[PDB]
Amino acid sequence: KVFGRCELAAAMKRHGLDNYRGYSLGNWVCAAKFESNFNTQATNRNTDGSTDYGILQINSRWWCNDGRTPGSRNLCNIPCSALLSSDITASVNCAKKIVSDGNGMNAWVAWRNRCKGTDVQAWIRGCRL
Ligand SMILES: [Cl-]
Ligand SMILES: [Cl-]
Ligand SMILES: [Cl-]
Ligand SMILES: [Cl-]
Ligand code: NA
Ligand code: NA
Repeated sequence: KVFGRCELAAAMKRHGLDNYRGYSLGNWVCAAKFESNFNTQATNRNTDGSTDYGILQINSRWWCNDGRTPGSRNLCNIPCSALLSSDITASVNCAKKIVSDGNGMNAWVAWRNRCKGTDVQAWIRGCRL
């Protein structure tokens, strides 16, 4: 599914991401835009052989099992394919574990390079939430 901007913000809000660990909703919308262009079916291979899945590009090196990332972990305890669903629950619940792992949203390179230090509230401007 390709979400609209405000549609995704509302879904993320209902799943408890607004100010989760102190990250306002616009941070999560901005990260999703630059990680996946709001497309739940986004996949992207990494140089080390791991793959990133779904709207928040969660990587199989640590967080999910795809059966083809040798020597990896599965700390969200889910198949990576679950992260491609039009239902974002699994992506959001796994993201809550990632953002709590000590580095906050710096775990998402695109967030650090494209969202951090910008006016992220613009990403939710106009939305009925
Ligand atoms: Cl947009
Ligand atoms: Cl914030
Ligand atoms: Cl959903
Ligand atoms: Cl933090
Ligand atoms: Na915001
Ligand atoms: Na894995």
